[PDB]
Amino acid sequence: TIFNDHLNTNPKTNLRLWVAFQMMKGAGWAGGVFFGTLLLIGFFRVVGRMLPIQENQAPAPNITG
Amino acid sequence: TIFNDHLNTNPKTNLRLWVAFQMMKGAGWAGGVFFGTLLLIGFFRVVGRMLPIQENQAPAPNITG
Amino acid sequence: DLGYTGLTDEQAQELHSVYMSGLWLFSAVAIVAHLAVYIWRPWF
Amino acid sequence: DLGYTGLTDEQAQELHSVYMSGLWLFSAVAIVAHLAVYIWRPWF
Amino acid sequence: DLGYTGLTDEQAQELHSVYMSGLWLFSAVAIVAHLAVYIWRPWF
Amino acid sequence: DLGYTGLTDEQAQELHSVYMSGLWLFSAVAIVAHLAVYIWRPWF
Amino acid sequence: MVGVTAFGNFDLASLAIYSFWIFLAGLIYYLQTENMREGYPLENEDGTPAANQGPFPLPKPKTFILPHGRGTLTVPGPESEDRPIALARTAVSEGFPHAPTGDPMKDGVGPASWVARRDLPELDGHGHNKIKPMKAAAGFHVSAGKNPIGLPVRGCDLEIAGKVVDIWVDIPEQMARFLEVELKDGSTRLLPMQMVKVQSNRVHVNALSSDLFAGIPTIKSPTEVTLLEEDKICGYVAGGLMYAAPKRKSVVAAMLAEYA
Amino acid sequence: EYQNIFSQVQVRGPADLGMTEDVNLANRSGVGPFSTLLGWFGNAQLGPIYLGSLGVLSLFSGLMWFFTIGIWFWYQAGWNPAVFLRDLFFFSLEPPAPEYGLSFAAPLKEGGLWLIASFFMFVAVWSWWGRTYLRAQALGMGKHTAWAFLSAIWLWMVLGFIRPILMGSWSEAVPYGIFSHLDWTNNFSLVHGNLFYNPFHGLSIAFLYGSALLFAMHGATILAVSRFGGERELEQIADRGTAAERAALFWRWTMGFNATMEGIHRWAIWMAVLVTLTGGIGILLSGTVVDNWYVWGQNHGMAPL
Amino acid sequence: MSKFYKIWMIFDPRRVFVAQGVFLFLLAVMIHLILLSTPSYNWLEISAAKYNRV
Amino acid sequence: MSKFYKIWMIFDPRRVFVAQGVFLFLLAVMIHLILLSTPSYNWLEISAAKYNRV
Amino acid sequence: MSKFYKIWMIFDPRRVFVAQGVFLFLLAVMIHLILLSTPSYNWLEI
Amino acid sequence: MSKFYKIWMIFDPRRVFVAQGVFLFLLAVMIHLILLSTPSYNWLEI
Amino acid sequence: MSKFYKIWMIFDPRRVFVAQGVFLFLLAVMIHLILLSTPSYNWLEISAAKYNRV
Amino acid sequence: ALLSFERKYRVPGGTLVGGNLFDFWVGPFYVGFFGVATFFFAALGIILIAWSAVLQGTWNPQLISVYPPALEYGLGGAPLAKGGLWQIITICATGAFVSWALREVEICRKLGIGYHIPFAFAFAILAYLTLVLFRPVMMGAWGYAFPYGIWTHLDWVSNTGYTYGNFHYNPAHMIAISFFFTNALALALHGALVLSAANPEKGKEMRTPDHEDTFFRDLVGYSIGTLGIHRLGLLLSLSAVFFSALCMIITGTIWFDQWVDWWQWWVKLPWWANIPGGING
Ligand SMILES: CCCCCCCCCCCCCCCCCC(=O)OC[C@H](COP(=O)([O-])OCC(O)COP(=O)([O-])OC[C@@H](COC(=O)CCCCCCCCCCCCCCCCC)OC(=O)CCCCCCCCCCCCCCCCC)OC(=O)CCCCCCCCCCCCCCCCC
Ligand code: BCL
Ligand SMILES: COC(C)(C)C/C=C/C(C)=C/C=C/C(C)=C/C=C/C(C)=C/C=C/C=C(C)/C=C/C=C(\C)CC/C=C(\C)CCC=C(C)C
Ligand SMILES: COC(C)(C)C/C=C/C(C)=C/C=C/C(C)=C/C=C/C(C)=C/C=C/C=C(C)/C=C/C=C(\C)CC/C=C(\C)CCC=C(C)C
Ligand SMILES: COC(C)(C)C/C=C/C(C)=C/C=C/C(C)=C/C=C/C(C)=C/C=C/C=C(C)/C=C/C=C(\C)CC/C=C(\C)CCC=C(C)C
Ligand SMILES: COC(C)(C)C/C=C/C(C)=C/C=C/C(C)=C/C=C/C(C)=C/C=C/C=C(C)/C=C/C=C(\C)CC/C=C(\C)CCC=C(C)C
Ligand SMILES: COC(C)(C)C/C=C/C(C)=C/C=C/C(C)=C/C=C/C(C)=C/C=C\C=C(C)\C=C\C=C(/C)CC/C=C(\C)CCC=C(C)C
Ligand SMILES: [Fe+2]
Repeated sequence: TIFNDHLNTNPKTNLRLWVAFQMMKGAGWAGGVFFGTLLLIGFFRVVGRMLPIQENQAPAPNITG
Repeated sequence: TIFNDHLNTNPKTNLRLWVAFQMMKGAGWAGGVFFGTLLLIGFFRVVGRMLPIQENQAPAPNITG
Repeated sequence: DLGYTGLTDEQAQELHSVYMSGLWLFSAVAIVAHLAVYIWRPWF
Repeated sequence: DLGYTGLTDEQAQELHSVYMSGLWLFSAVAIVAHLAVYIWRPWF
Repeated sequence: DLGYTGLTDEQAQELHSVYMSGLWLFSAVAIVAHLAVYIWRPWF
Repeated sequence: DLGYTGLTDEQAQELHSVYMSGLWLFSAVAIVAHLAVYIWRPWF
Repeated sequence: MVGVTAFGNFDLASLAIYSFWIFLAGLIYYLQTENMREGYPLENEDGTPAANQGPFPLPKPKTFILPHGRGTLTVPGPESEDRPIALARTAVSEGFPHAPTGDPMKDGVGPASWVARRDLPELDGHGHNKIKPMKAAAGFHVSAGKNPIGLPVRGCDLEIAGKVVDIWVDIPEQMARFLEVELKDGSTRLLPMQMVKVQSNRVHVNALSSDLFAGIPTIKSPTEVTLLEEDKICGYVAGGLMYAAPKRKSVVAAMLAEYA
Repeated sequence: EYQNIFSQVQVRGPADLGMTEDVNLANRSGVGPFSTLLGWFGNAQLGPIYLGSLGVLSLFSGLMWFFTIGIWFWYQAGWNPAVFLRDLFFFSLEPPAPEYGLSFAAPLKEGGLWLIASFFMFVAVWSWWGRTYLRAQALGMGKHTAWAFLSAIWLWMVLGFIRPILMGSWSEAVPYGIFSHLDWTNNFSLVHGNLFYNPFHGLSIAFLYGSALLFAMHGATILAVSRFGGERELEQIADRGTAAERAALFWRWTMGFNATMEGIHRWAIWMAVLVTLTGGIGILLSGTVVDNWYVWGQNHGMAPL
Repeated sequence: MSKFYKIWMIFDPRRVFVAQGVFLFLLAVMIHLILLSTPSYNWLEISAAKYNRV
Repeated sequence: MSKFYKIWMIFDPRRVFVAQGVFLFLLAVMIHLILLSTPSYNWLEISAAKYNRV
Repeated sequence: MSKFYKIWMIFDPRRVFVAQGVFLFLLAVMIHLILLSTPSYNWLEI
Repeated sequence: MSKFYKIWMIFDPRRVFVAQGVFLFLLAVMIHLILLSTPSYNWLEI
Repeated sequence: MSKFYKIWMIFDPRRVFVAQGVFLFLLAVMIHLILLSTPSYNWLEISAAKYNRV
Repeated sequence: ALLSFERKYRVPGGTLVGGNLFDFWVGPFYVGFFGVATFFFAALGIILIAWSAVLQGTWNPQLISVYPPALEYGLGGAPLAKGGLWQIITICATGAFVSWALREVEICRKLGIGYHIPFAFAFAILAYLTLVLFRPVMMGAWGYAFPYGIWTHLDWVSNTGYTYGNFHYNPAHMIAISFFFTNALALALHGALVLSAANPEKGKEMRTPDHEDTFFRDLVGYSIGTLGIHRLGLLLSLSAVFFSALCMIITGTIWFDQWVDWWQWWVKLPWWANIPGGING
């Protein structure tokens, strides 16, 4: 790195940003998983919208009461 | 800093966290302002709740239509 | 001195202090959010 | 070659590249959120 | 002397003391919460 | 004297004594709880 | 016989179901007992027998009479591994990793491990050797797919460490087993086929890099391969996946390492 | 990564005529062609097949069974090739009606042909079982294949022979036809209450699911350790290698217990045999002892009422 | 009763203590759920009736 | 009770602390879900009945 | 488009990044307010 | 409570911080679902 | 009856004691659940009727 | 504790997340980060099923049932007592299965073997998600998923099958059933062949793979080989599960009628649709 304008910050704040970064690695991975799951559910919901399920429509398989 | 376990990351990611940090300084200040404003409004709303404004209640000062 | 991770006393104190500063910052933001929600609509 | 800031060509390219990586990450998160909202409830 | 983990007597006492301090802190917070809930709405 | 785990007589007695102290402490807390519940609402 | 009960609701349906529960318990016991013929008794991490042996006792020994006058294998029996393991324990308590003391791949520990089998080739049904180079086999020829003979061999670091000379095939089984890959040292090494990706112009080896091709354990005799040295070659090639991870030019690995 | 699902280069040479102990080679045919298509997955060589006394018996009986059903199908289409083409899955060779009971007095056209075809099928299947036993015996091998086949034959016999005799009617065997035998299955379930509440039906389903489970597990394990020569299993039983150890350690660290190169096949054979064993028992009890399985389940703590 | 201590020359303490902890927690959960299942001794419903909650 | 500390000459602190954290979080989630399931002590529904959200 | 990078030989990164953070937060709060104002897309309902 | 800091002579910070981030995000998403499930405190109705 | 002790030259104490503990706990749970199932000897219901908790 | 040969394999590394935070064993079990996660999820799910037993009112293990929300709740949440416990248990089960697959990846990876096993488990996970997540979401309500009961999810199977008449006439269904039956047949034959080679006529020498090929070529005339049989087993099982997921994803979504009505198209094809005679016409 030739920028040499960020290197002037004190070592304590370097540590600070290091661990802010550790936590955003961890839970950015977790967020990617959760929101990819929602996008998958959304794809299936759209496919369900475009199909004529919504006109001829099945009875309940199980009682639930 | 004696930790010496964060210093092993490459300089490019040090730059990365440096500017992630710049942006969270800026807009953490902005968030503090916005949410302090909401807490002030909430304090006034609570004081309004506990007072008997809600029983004897003023007519509209201006027409608005 | 167990030293499973290899850190010393001063390193441990420094890391724990910066952790706790971050933890209390997170806690303060959480308390502000909780008060905002409580004022907006109480759950008790 | 104006250098009001004082940066050189290589420094400029490096900083701009890391900026743009951050910008496209932000944009990708925004696109995911927008698709989620659009699927949940369209505005068109 | 029985030894399975590698720790000595003094290390064991130190670790157990700091554990128990944490345990009683956790217990105190739990008791405060339980009293708050009990006063708010008893279950007996 | 078997020697399946590798402990000696004195180690066995020491470990069993501290176990039994813990066991009787657990039992005492259980008896206090049981008396409290019985007084509050008997099951006999 | 529809619906008469011996007692309560107990009929042939109930008798059959309970008999099956008992039979299933017995069968599960028998199956686990048969599966306790390798690796037992259990042992501490320091080699001494554990206080654990399990709810299931060891079975009575049975004898396999090996073919071609190889002898007899009787199991369960006394198992030692007839080789030294270069590992040092990390903790005093149990259930923790043992770190390698020297070079891990090459003392042969971890994913690079191997087992002291018989230093003899395995034989086919008729007594000949089972695995054999193309030149030593009579009538065999590459029959479909991209013939790998004559192609360069590229390692995981995007260098070419040698190039393919011959194929070792498995005679009764009629399938290719090793690539004889020859370096510009001039000596030849053996490559398991399931560790090599044969492409149109190039034989890719994800496991190893160029500098590790020379270290592959060579073969005692130049037309045959024994079981011991098959373990030895396979274990090193496979342990290359973890122990040559740094030297590897993978986009996703560099991605994650730069982030990490 | 090479996944070892398909061979990437093939080789071939002289055909393998096979081992020659206690086998009469006058009956073994000549090796057939090599298939490049089959070679991408397994062996490419076809043949030689052994043709013995039981082989001819089984071939004759099975060919006549298939031919009898086919001739009835042709009659049932009015001898029209187009109708035969279009209704191939709808034709059926149906057993005698209930009023004949077990008697062989049913006319040719409501079940005499069914009886003839069933006799041919009986002879064919039992001849094939004997042939399995003798082919195992000739090479000095164990008879495990014969006993697993015997389990399958037990279910087949219960379905077609033993249960009709117990119920005193040929009308309760299975018709020869694709959709017709599927409807026989569905109507068997409907008549006796849910077979879902037959406990041996549930056990049979458990062991079929377990077969799919165990055999995906085992195929995946062997393909994962095939980099150490894991697919050569008889030799790993003979002289344990690192493939066997790595497989055992994977399953031990995953679920707390493992098997042996030898013993996983005992698991496999028993898992597959129990399917038809419990199925035969359940079908035999179905109708003979219980004729409403849902009520039985209510009586046995299985259904809510 | 005096020499029951020799059980520890039979059993490894680590395994026994893990098993004992698991067993005790499972038993306590068992008994609490059994109490919660019965209309009486389901302390929740009983209190909800006492203080006229529901 | 004084020498309970010798448990740490039996058990490795790392494994014990991981197990304890998992156990405590699981128990807390258990109890919160049990409270949420009952019509009373489901603090959500109770506060919605207090403030007329239904 | 390729040589937009030289914007950083014009502007000091520190100041630009502070301004950009403030701007982005303010814009997000703005839009969440426009959505909150309309009877639909006001999620804070119920 | 004063010497809780020695936990970091037991645990490597990197691993602990990754695990803690994952845990906190998962817990927040959990609680959002709990709020979303009840007819009141569900903001996705509108 | 005097030399029953020779059973321990037949059986390993560890395995026998584990099996015995499992067996005894399972039998006790068996009998307690059988008692709870019958309307009488279900001590819970009997107490509830005695003090009129319903 | 350890198998006779296990110690030379217990090395650090080969794990996706968490370095050596959880890179240790508990008995034989390897823990890891995803082992911690899967233990949490499995424990919570089993507990919540027990709490369902308490709320429902039975302690009979064969009568405990956790029903999904009814149809009127749509795809939203339900009260814990009437459909929310099912949703939490479903999330716990999905998390447990996925963590189990990732833990298997970590173990495969410490041992230096291929990832065929977590591959194949992902197929079962996707079939479960088809039944529980994809189809009910595509179809409008959580009430189309099955309850968590030993004998009550069989009721779900029966009702769903008979909504479309005889479900035997689903074609992807027939393909899946043929794959399942072929898989069981192949498993029996393979186990028998290997056992008979390793355990020959009684006291004579152990057999060779050549004997296995000879036996099976004598039997039917084409041996597939050891590698072939293991490939065929993995592929038969995976194809069966894939076609199950397909036959259920298309049901009630693009097909709404009796399935024999689907089979009706071949009969009505132009060059035989009008001929008299036969079963049809
Ligand atoms: C004392 C107190 C009283 C107590 C009473 C209660 C007892 C409780 C027992 C609990 C269970 C214990 C464990 C049982 C499993 C043990 C397996 C074992 O030990 O394997 C060793 C042995 C291993 O052989 P190997 O060492 O590999 O061979 C090496 C040699 O060199 C080469 O040897 P080889 O090649 O020559 O192989 C020969 C041998 C080896 O077999 C194999 O290779 C393995 C094949 C596995 C598949 C076998 C199943 C085939 C099913 C046949 C027909 C099924 C329908 C039957 C009708 C259903 C029942 C109504 O073949 C067989 O043994 C199978 C013969 C099958 C005939 C079945 C006839 C009808 C049932 C009659 C019962 C007696 C059966 C024979 C018993 C004696 C056997 C010597 O394999 C066996 O002996 C198989 C055992 C067969 C057991 C019976 C099979 C049917 C079971 C029915 C269950 C029904 C439950 C009730 C429900 C309904 C009730 C109304
Ligand atoms: C509405 C329909 C009913 C129902 C009605 C029945 C009936 C009726 C029966 C089954 C049976 C079975 N069902 Mg059920 N079944 C239902 C729902 C299910 C469901 C599900 C998820 O819904 C599943 C997974 C199953 C699964 C199963 C299997 C476990 C079992 C068959 C074992 C087998 O392989 O037989 C197939 C294997 C054979 C038939 C053996 C054949 C052996 C012979 C030797 C083969 C000879 C071949 C011949 C000569 C041809 C040669 C060809 C040439 C060589 C090419 N059913 C519902 C409740 N099911 C059977 C059983 O055992 O039940 C207890 C049975 O009879
Ligand atoms: C079903 O049951 C329900 C869910 C309904 C109820 C159950 C609830 C459960 C049981 C509640 C469980 C709660 C858990 C236990 C709460 C734990 C919270 C943890 C402890 C929070 C810790 C946070 C730590 C913070 C994020 C640490 C931050 C460390 C810093 C990032 C390091 C650097 C700090 C420097 C940069 C200086 C600070 C300034 C910055 C920008 C952070
Ligand atoms: C009333 O009018 C309404 C509101 C209704 C409509 C009006 C809308 C207005 C007009 C829209 C205006 C939109 C403006 C123009 C959009 C501008 C957006 C800006 C340009 C987005 C730029 C974002 C830059 C990103 C955040 C840059 C990030 C740089 C990083 C922080 C530097 C390091 C990168 C790292 C941290 C990320 C990747 C590497 C790691 C370690 C994760
Ligand atoms: C369905 O059943 C229901 C739910 C109704 C009833 C269920 C009942 C069940 C049985 C309840 C079970 C309760 C359990 C038994 C309660 C156990 C509580 C205790 C054992 C938990 C202990 C907590 C203590 C924790 C908070 C420790 C905290 C200490 C940390 C802050 C740091 C200390 C760690 C080390 C020692 C410090 C650094 C070491 C240096 C010296 C190197
Ligand atoms: C349906 O069934 C129902 C529920 C109705 C009825 C069920 C009935 C069943 C049968 C009830 C079963 C009850 C069981 C048998 C009760 C067993 C109780 C005893 C055995 C549990 C033991 C408790 C003792 C524990 C608390 C030990 C605590 C000691 C620790 C604090 C530390 C001590 C550990 C070592 C020795 C200390 C350090 C060692 C040094 C020397 C290195
Ligand atoms: C153009 O093509 C031609 C005409 C040349 C040939 C083509 C023929 C095609 C159309 C053949 C079609 C065959 C059908 C489709 C095969 C279907 C078979 C069905 C699926 C079999 C399913 C179940 C049958 C099993 C259960 C039968 C079991 C019966 C055994 C237990 C033997 C029964 C024992 C009998 C009753 C004993 C009677 C003894 C004598 C005295 C009558
Ligand atoms: Fe195999």
